[PDB]
Amino acid sequence: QKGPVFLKEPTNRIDFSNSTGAEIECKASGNPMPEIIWIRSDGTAVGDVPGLRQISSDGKLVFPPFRAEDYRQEVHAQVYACLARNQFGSIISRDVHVRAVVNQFYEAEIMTEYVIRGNAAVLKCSIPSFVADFVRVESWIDDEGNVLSFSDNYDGKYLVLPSGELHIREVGPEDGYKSYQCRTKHRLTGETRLSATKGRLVITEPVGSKAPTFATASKISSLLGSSSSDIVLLCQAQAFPVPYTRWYKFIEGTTRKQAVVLNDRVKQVSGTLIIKDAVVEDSGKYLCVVNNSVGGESVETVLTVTAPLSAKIDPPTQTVDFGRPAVFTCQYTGNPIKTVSWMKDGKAIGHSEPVLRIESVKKEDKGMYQCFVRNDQESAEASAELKLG
Amino acid sequence: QKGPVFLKEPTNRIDFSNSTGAEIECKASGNPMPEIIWIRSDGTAVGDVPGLRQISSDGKLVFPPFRAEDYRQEVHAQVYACLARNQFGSIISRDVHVRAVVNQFYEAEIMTEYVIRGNAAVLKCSIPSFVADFVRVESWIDDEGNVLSFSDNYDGKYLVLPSGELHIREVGPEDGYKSYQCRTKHRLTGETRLSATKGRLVITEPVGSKAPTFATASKISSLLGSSSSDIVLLCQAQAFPVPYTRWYKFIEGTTRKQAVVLNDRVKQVSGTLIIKDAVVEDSGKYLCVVNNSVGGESVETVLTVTAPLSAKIDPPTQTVDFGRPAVFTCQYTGNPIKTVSWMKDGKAIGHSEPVLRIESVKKEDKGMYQCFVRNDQESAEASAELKLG
Ligand SMILES: *[C@@H]1O[C@H](CO)[C@@H](O[C@@H]2O[C@H](CO)[C@@H](O)[C@H](O)[C@H]2NC(C)=O)[C@H](O)[C@H]1NC(C)=O
Ligand SMILES: *[C@@H]1O[C@H](CO)[C@@H](O)[C@H](O)[C@H]1NC(C)=O
Ligand SMILES: *[C@@H]1O[C@H](CO)[C@@H](O)[C@H](O)[C@H]1NC(C)=O
Ligand SMILES: [Cl-]
Repeated sequence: QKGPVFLKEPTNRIDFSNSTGAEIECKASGNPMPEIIWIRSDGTAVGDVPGLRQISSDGKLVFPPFRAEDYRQEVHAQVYACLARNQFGSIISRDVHVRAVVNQFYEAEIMTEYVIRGNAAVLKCSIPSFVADFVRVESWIDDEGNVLSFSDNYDGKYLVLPSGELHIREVGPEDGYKSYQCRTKHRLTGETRLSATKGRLVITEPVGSKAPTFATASKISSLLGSSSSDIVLLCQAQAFPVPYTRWYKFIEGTTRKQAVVLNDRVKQVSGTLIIKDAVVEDSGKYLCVVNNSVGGESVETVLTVTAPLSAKIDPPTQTVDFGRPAVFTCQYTGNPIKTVSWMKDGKAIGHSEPVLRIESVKKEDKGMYQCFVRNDQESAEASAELKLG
Repeated sequence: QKGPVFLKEPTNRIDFSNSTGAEIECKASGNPMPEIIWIRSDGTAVGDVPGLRQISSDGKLVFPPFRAEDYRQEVHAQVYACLARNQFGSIISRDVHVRAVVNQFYEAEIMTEYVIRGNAAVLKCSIPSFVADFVRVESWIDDEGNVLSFSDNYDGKYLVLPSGELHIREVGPEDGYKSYQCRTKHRLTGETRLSATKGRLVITEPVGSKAPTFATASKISSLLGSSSSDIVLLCQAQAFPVPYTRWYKFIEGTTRKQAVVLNDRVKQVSGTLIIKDAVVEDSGKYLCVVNNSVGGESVETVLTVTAPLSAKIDPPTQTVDFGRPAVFTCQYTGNPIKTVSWMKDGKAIGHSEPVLRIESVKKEDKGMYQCFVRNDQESAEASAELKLG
């Protein structure tokens, strides 16, 4: 009656501690009921590995908890996929990146910040890059035990920025007597840690006027953020007299720009711009302009706001006579889209355009067709069926 | 007999400690000998300020040492210039940016670096931005008292990069037992200090293979350098297995690129590119490509190489009969060049062109002529004389 279609596909990322294990499942419907087969990205069948990988009676793929000694790259750091098939044909799921994570040595560090009186301070909880996908800032704590937490109230002396930095407005001599530690949390184990080093501010009292200067000399950077997150664009400059900061956004591919419009969603916290509930349209090149009496400096930031990938094929099914063409159009959403690719019954077609054309249909052209859209973080698939007239 | 010409102008920038003070001189030849006045940016006359600004004995401008309480912007943060004149005419020198810098306390710090075994490590002496113009790396020293200095020998385990970072090739577990400090020099006070924190490397041994990853997620940066310096382009990537690194330069205004040609001048140290004895032509957009068996990653760096401004006029002196044409050619070198302007006996002309033509000389056109070339940071002048026949 109908070829297979996925109901439930496992997600793109399956991250887990060796102490927890994981399970992934795949569901597909069709008539007859499709068979469910676990494969690797290269199409090869996956079987059990005693103690480490198990295909269950109901077709789940299970990774039991395991000793670090028993870690195996080809099991625990591996792209899998689910294959569903019946007599009409086969479809393969989006990529499933299985990543088991063992404990690692890490120590967070807080560089000392020198900050001119009246200017904003930004303390950073430096987390080693090789644990940073899992270990993130949970909160900050001052030397008295006051806890500073993520908050939607941006109008206070203190703000833990969504990106984890501690922002301190309008620093005064009293702010240099306080010290701060950052509490980090491992999202796979739940383990929290408080940085051993006490983060310090030194508050300077310059006598000469100082034109604005940024923390670093580079005048351009790129930033990636995801849709529906609160994206932080820093602008770490200082000056005496205290500077004013204004943000602009360039019209794509031009030398002209518009002042950013601050409102309930797009906020400025001293020099820092926070784009709340981000959407793909917030993408673009931003300009932070900092001026005082003595001069001005400007820095650019290229923001890319990503969105979850998805795809569909127009039409879901078509019945085409012999000798006549079959055409499939991959309709996709999300951002970025790096590649589009096509499959027929679980095997690649050498086509990377969004419209797949089969010029003259034959008997062996029938079956299941798929387009896959991919970027660095994500993949999505759509399936369609070709019947014979 | 002849109009004034500068034998000696002071440098575009005159930075000094309040403890040191400073003195600047102008010398000019001429017959009769030219008098030498000091003027302010706006061409106005500069007079003595007791204990802060004096014309001392032989006519140079003197800023004695002073206490922070005595600081005054009108004296200590000011563009000056030299005005030399006699019977035949007047010339004005290049801008002299005088900046007195009242001493401040500072410390440098070194972040601890996590490095995959076999990869290159780069330790950074982090100098606060408010003193970065005056404080740079002098040397590094380890826990055993071994000292590492700048060297033209790029081939050892260790290299202090020209930009001050400590580079360590091919790190192994042994390298994790050492700790490092940087010694910095303040060029205004002459002071040297050891860093407030020690740097160390944590050598990691990944459980599986790891595609190349960079120190930060930013895909682009900018870098400013000066002609004749050794310019360092970092490419701080790690991978497992240890990756290989290739450098390219984009063809200006295109998507296309060419591999960097390594020779006696342009060198590669592991992943790091060093362009020695830089020239303006080295400017452009560079691409660092990092690969290993599991993947590849790339990052862009926009380099600008400046060149010092200078100017000369052709001819230095010319005697012209009445009603005949007088021509001056302003030859100049440097990068960038934002403005070209002309001056006559210390007064601006409405001429923006490098060639000044006078096609029917009067009595009044006699005197001294100057062309000025400027950018946002720098200026240069040249003088010529017009005598009548
Ligand atoms: C230059 O200015 C600094 C102040 O910014 C002076 O240095 C301070 O001198 C006091 C003594 O009055 C010491 O207690 C401080 O430790 C010094 N501070 C620093 C940062 O060095 C210095 O005396 C001034 N120079 C002159 C000639 O007055
Ligand atoms: C502010 O700084 C910019 C440089 O980023 C400069 O172009 C502009 O002139 C400055 N504003 C004023 C009023 O000087
Ligand atoms: C190196 O990685 C880049 C991506 O940064 C990729 O374009 C290129 O194909 C890779 N080179 C090789 C030889 O694999
Ligand atoms: Cl296996």
